[PDB]
Amino acid sequence: IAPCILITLLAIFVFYLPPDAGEKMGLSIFALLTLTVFLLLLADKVPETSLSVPIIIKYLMFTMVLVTFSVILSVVVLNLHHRSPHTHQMPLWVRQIFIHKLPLYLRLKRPKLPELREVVSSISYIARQLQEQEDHDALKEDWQFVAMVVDRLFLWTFIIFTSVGTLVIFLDATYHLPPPDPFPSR
Amino acid sequence: SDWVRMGNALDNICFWAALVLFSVGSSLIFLGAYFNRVPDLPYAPCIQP
Amino acid sequence: RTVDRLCLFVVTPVMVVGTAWIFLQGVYNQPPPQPFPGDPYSYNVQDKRFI
Amino acid sequence: YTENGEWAIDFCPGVIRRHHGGATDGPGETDVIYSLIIRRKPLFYVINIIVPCVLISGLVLLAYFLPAQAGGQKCTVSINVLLAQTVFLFLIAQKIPETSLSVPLLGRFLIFVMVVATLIVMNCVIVLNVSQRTPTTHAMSPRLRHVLLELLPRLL
Amino acid sequence: ISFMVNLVFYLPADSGEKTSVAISVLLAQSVFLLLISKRLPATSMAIPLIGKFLLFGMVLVTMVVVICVIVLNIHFRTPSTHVLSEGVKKLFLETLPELLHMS
Amino acid sequence: HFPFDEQNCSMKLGTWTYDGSVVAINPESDQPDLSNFMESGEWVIKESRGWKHSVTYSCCPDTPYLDITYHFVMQRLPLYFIVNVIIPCLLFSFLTGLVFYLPTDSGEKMTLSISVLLSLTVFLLVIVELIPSTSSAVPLIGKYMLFTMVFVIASIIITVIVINTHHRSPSTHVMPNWVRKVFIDTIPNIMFFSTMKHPEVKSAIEGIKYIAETMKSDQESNNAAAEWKYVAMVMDHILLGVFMLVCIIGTLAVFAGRLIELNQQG
Amino acid sequence: HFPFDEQNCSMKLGTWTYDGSVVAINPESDQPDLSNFMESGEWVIKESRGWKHSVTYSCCPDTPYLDITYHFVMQRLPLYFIVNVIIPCLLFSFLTGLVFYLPTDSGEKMTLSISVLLSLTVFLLVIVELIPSTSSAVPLIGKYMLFTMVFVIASIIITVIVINTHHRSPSTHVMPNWVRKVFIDTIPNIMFFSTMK
Ligand SMILES: *[C@@H]1O[C@H](CO)[C@@H](O[C@@H]2O[C@H](CO)[C@@H](O[C@@H]3O[C@H](CO[C@H]4O[C@H](CO)[C@@H](O)[C@H](O)[C@@H]4O)[C@@H](O)[C@H](O[C@H]4O[C@H](CO)[C@@H](O)[C@H](O)[C@@H]4O)[C@@H]3O)[C@H](O)[C@H]2NC(C)=O)[C@H](O)[C@H]1NC(C)=O
Ligand SMILES: *[C@@H]1O[C@H](CO)[C@@H](O[C@@H]2O[C@H](CO)[C@@H](O[C@@H]3O[C@H](CO[C@H]4O[C@H](CO)[C@@H](O)[C@H](O)[C@@H]4O)[C@@H](O)[C@H](O[C@H]4O[C@H](CO)[C@@H](O)[C@H](O)[C@@H]4O)[C@@H]3O)[C@H](O)[C@H]2NC(C)=O)[C@H](O)[C@H]1NC(C)=O
Ligand SMILES: *[C@@H]1O[C@H](CO)[C@@H](O[C@@H]2O[C@H](CO)[C@@H](O[C@@H]3O[C@H](CO[C@H]4O[C@H](CO)[C@@H](O)[C@H](O)[C@@H]4O)[C@@H](O)[C@H](O[C@H]4O[C@H](CO)[C@@H](O)[C@H](O)[C@@H]4O)[C@@H]3O)[C@H](O)[C@H]2NC(C)=O)[C@H](O)[C@H]1NC(C)=O
Ligand SMILES: *[C@@H]1O[C@H](CO)[C@@H](O[C@@H]2O[C@H](CO)[C@@H](O[C@@H]3O[C@H](CO[C@H]4O[C@H](CO)[C@@H](O)[C@H](O)[C@@H]4O)[C@@H](O)[C@H](O[C@H]4O[C@H](CO)[C@@H](O)[C@H](O)[C@@H]4O)[C@@H]3O)[C@H](O)[C@H]2NC(C)=O)[C@H](O)[C@H]1NC(C)=O
Ligand SMILES: CCCCCCCC/C=C/CCCCCCCC(=O)O[C@@H](COC(=O)CCCCCCCCCCCCCCC)COP(=O)([O-])OCC[N+](C)(C)C
Ligand SMILES: CC(C)CCC[C@@H](C)[C@H]1CC[C@H]2[C@@H]3CC=C4C[C@@H](O)CC[C@]4(C)[C@H]3CC[C@]12C
Ligand SMILES: CC(C)CCC[C@@H](C)[C@H]1CC[C@H]2[C@@H]3CC=C4C[C@@H](O)CC[C@]4(C)[C@H]3CC[C@]12C
Ligand SMILES: CC(C)CCC[C@@H](C)[C@H]1CC[C@H]2[C@@H]3CC=C4C[C@@H](O)CC[C@]4(C)[C@H]3CC[C@]12C
Ligand SMILES: CC(C)CCC[C@@H](C)[C@H]1CC[C@H]2[C@@H]3CC=C4C[C@@H](O)CC[C@]4(C)[C@H]3CC[C@]12C
Repeated sequence: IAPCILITLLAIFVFYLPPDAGEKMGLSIFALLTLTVFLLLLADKVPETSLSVPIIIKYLMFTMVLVTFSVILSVVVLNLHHRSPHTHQMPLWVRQIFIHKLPLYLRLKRPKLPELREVVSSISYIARQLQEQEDHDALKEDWQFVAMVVDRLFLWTFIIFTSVGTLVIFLDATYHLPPPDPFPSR
Repeated sequence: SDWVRMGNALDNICFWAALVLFSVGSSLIFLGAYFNRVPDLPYAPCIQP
Repeated sequence: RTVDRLCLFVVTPVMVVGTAWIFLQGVYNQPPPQPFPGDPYSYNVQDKRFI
Repeated sequence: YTENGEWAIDFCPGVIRRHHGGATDGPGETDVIYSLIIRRKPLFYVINIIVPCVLISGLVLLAYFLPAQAGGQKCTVSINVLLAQTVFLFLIAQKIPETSLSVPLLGRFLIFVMVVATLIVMNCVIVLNVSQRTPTTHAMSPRLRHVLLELLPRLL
Repeated sequence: ISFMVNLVFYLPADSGEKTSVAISVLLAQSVFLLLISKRLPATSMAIPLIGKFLLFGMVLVTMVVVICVIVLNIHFRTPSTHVLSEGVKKLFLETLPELLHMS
Repeated sequence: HFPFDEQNCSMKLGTWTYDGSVVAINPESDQPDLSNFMESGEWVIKESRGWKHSVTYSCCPDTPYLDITYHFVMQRLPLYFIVNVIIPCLLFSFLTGLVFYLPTDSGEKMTLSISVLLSLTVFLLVIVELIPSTSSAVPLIGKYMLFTMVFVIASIIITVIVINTHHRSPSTHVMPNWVRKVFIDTIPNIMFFSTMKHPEVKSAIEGIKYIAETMKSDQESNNAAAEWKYVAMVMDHILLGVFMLVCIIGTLAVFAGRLIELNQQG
Repeated sequence: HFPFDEQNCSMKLGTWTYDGSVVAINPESDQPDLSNFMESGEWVIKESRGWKHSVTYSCCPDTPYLDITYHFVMQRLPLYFIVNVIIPCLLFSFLTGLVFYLPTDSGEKMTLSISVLLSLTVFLLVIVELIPSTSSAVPLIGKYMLFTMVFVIASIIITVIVINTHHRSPSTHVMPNWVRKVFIDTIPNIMFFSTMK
């Protein structure tokens, strides 16, 4: 139980890892691998019958599904982050929802004479290239900000979904007490 | 870029070397089994077909 | 980098001290000098209790 | 007769032997020996162990096609194939016999692919070392340049 | 292997191999836990000493992974996504480095 | 059909040393007595029945040999194997196709793919620990596991091809016409995505000109590389769709036959 | 010396309730009869010999106690442990040193070293299921595995130090004179010198 809780905490903390570090996938998928090792651990202990599923098995599969969804949504965030600005045009609804509406609600504050003729041509070309670079960087920053907002949304969603599921399973296990009477009336 | 091209050439020749090694060794190891059939003995089968 | 250095000097001593305490509980674990607490007799061949 | 799930009985001759009939041996002895010649049906090992092991061990050849840069993950692939081979070693240790008269084919194949993977890991390390040389640390060796870039394509 | 997790603090954030090291240490600890689980009975009278160390090490390695995530998050901030206040600059670039005898 | 398998298992009973002419055996009832049968958590007995058989040989026409064979038709309860085997395999198979949505510039494609393979390999230990190991036939679990393994291997190989295409240098490699026509012209038509007078003065003049030409050449090289990146991005989209389709259809083609058979037969 | 160990086990035989003054025992032959001995796939019997022994105690000088002890000198066949245990350890030991030829800019040094460590950790399952779980002495395989584990760990430590040194910049550190003199001046003079200063 305790290693599963720790793995779940790390799966939550994946979403705080910046995309530029190039480390989300390794963390999430090695968490999945550790859960696989723990499934191997439980194989020698759990009963073999098929009338019902043990609650510890339910918790293990819930954790596996949580880590799988963390992997999937980390892939989504990385796809948004590394999106090439010139091959993608950001739709206007994406701009609205993920740059104007959601960031306020998630508390994400975005801050804010041959020689002379050849000289003029070269300088103007360099300035135009740098202006194009600036526009490209602005679109790239817009995509990266969308990725960051989506990452924060997924972080909060995972906190809520982990808390609710863990509380439900743990309270179901905790309040399963033995019978007060050896022969209860049914 | 010259260094990268040198590395690419090394990786190209070494691919074929490794492929030949892997294929030949695996083929020999499994052909050892392919020639390990039950010998043709001078007896009838234990179970009639 | 500063946060990393502070976390090094905070986390490594905790790990070392916790490991040392946990394993020192076991290193100095020996059975009692007598087989039965409260009984001073050693139940050894040397210390025969002649009638 | 229902055939064993793993073993097929091909032959089963019987022989009546007599020995120790000599004067020095004394009273003669006899017995009956039946020789069950049984063939294993290897389907379980083929589906569960050998085919996955062969594919995972063939994956190291893909490392030769990845770029020799920071984001290539050429060493990632090779060494993780070695790790998977170690997992397969643990798997195979539960099945093989534990005698030392000869090495079983499964173990021989696993050790061979592990050696090949180690050699490919060394090869990838060398290729990376050659590829990411910069003038700030290394001087351009002309012998290797001529051997690889000029002589090799013309020889090929 | 458990003590090996402490080297991540000395790894630079530009290497991009910090959380990988820490989570791999966690995986190795899980393998050791699997090894120990076969060798003792599942009694509740006490936690074994080796079990106590393994739980303590797993918790510490998890905390180290969280710390590495936070350190990388701080490292990869830029003016276009975060604002670097003067208080943070004063605290983390002048006072703490000289307290800690950093270069 | 394991774990959805049905097993007919018999128990032949007879007098070992007495023949039917001195000792006759008859079943007490047409079925075995299951009144005091304890419920099984792994099997359900659909049918049970006891048949008497008499066999006479031409050598001994006056001495028949009698037996009573009780047979039980048993159906396995598959919930344990569904929960512990099939669901993790389904999760790994679903994760296999996600690499084709992961950009190459992330530098984590091989991390994801190879680590999914490692997780599947570690889960193979669980597979061997749980299901029985026999060579009479390939179980349904075995077929699904092998399908997942081949799926992961194919994903790794195609991912390596995609990465190689992404990193094609425009100097060493030149674009074939067929690649341009297939991937830049034809395929994107069906893609509904966001896709697409002192010496020193003269030296200074030549320096500014050289800088301008250097930026120009860099721009052309970057555009040529971006064409390859676009090509690899088109292959990634198609491969994501194809692999998600193959996952679903492989799962169905593996299980739905036996599932439909059991549903139709109650 | 496991798995190259030689073991001398015996079988002590004697009359439980009869002393030598009522029942006398003598071996049939100097050596055990091995004519019908089935071949062993794990051990070879180098030597075998049966010895009679007589013990007399001062309490009862006239009642000797007899036994016949057959001893067998047995040499282990080590091919199984060579193939399954030693060779993978040798491969991991060889892979340990290859990280120091990897460039730091590859960003794969930690991947290689940590994956070798993980392979050794997984291999510990094989070794502990194979190695004798006794504390009389350290088996030789155990010594070799501890060697490999300790030195891959040392390689990981030193690789972290090397990466840290590689990533240094004047904005964080200043090169001391002794580091420059030791590493840039003296050592390259006694090296291949293909790498320019
Ligand atoms: C651990 O396991 C044991 C064994 O499985 C359980 O013991 C059973 O407990 C139940 C509930 O207490 C018992 O069921 C009750 O039996 C009473 C007596 O029945 C006997 O006597 C009558 C005649 O008087 C016979 O007809 C009958 O065949 C028996 O021989 C009944 O009087 C009870 O009925 C009353 O309660 C039920 C439920 O509320 C109502 O529906 C009825 O209308 C009526 O009011 C009832 O049937 C059962 O017999 C026990 N089995 C035994 C003793 O072998 C333990 O309960 C279980 N412990 C747990 C789970 O904590
Ligand atoms: C390994 O395991 C064995 C048990 O398997 C332990 O042996 C036990 O040791 C304890 C302590 O030495 C014994 O407990 C003592 O029993 C004495 C006799 O009690 C009997 O007689 C009285 C009447 O005279 C009856 O009432 C009673 O029911 C018994 O039949 C007591 O006199 C001792 O009193 C001590 O404890 C009390 C309470 O704390 C004090 O007030 C006294 O002053 C005094 O200190 C005591 O209770 C126990 O009987 C042993 N079990 C056996 C022999 O089976 C070994 O100690 C243990 N070894 C180690 C190293 O752990
Ligand atoms: C699992 O495996 C068991 C075998 O281990 C199968 O059991 C068989 O079940 C069928 C019925 O479904 C049995 O067939 C019936 O046998 C009866 C007795 O036959 C014996 O006695 C007669 C005496 O005259 C001999 O002639 C005969 O050789 C046998 O020694 C017959 O009386 C039944 O006849 C009925 O069917 C026939 C057509 O088949 C009609 O013409 C008749 O009028 C009548 O309706 C019938 O033949 C069979 O003998 C069983 N075998 C054994 C070895 O027990 C299970 O069916 C199988 N379960 C599955 C797969 O679902
Ligand atoms: C594995 O372990 C076993 C048991 O420890 C070893 O067996 C011992 O082997 C040695 C030989 O190396 C034996 O020693 C020999 O015993 C003989 C016994 O003779 C009988 O008669 C005398 C009276 O004359 C009695 O006292 C005795 O009990 C017997 O009834 C001796 O005759 C041998 O003599 C040799 O040594 C003497 C010097 O001591 C010389 O003068 C002789 O010429 C001759 O060389 C000898 O002493 C010993 O008895 C065995 N012990 C047991 C318990 O069986 C194995 O050797 C060992 N295997 C290894 C490690 O290889
Ligand atoms: C051992 C574990 C704790 C280690 C802490 C080490 C700290 C070292 C020192 C850090 C110094 C940082 C200085 C620069 C920033 C100053 C301003 C500031 O605080 O805001 C910045 C945060 O900066 C932080 O680091 C906030 C603290 C950590 C947040 C992560 C969750 C809580 C801790 C881990 C969980 C503990 C319990 C579970 C694990 C046991 C900017 O914040 P934001 O990104 O705009 O919004 C974050 C919102 N969120 C938190 C919802 C995502
Ligand atoms: C946690 C979620 C997200 C993923 C894992 C799903 C698990 C918990 C599901 C899959 C199959 C399910 C079981 C299917 C059928 C039965 C039989 C009956 O007694 C109701 C509960 C029980 C025993 C279910 C319990 C929950 C279960 C085990
Ligand atoms: C794997 C590659 C690299 C090398 C292959 C080398 C070949 C020649 C080796 C590998 C395994 C070897 C076999 C292993 C064991 C035996 C049993 C023994 O009683 C006779 C020799 C025999 C049958 C060997 C013959 C030679 C052999 C087939
Ligand atoms: C390292 C690579 C090249 C080879 C990997 C396979 C290894 C395990 C193979 C290669 C050659 C093989 C040996 C070849 C021949 C013999 C003689 C035979 O009487 C017993 C087995 C023995 C001693 C083999 C043992 C296994 C062996 C050592
Ligand atoms: C950090 C790197 C360099 C690895 C260091 C390994 C050291 C700490 C290890 C390797 C071998 C170990 C020794 C191996 C065996 C024994 C005998 C026994 O009495 C326990 C302690 C003792 C004496 C160990 C002490 C710790 C030890 C010396």
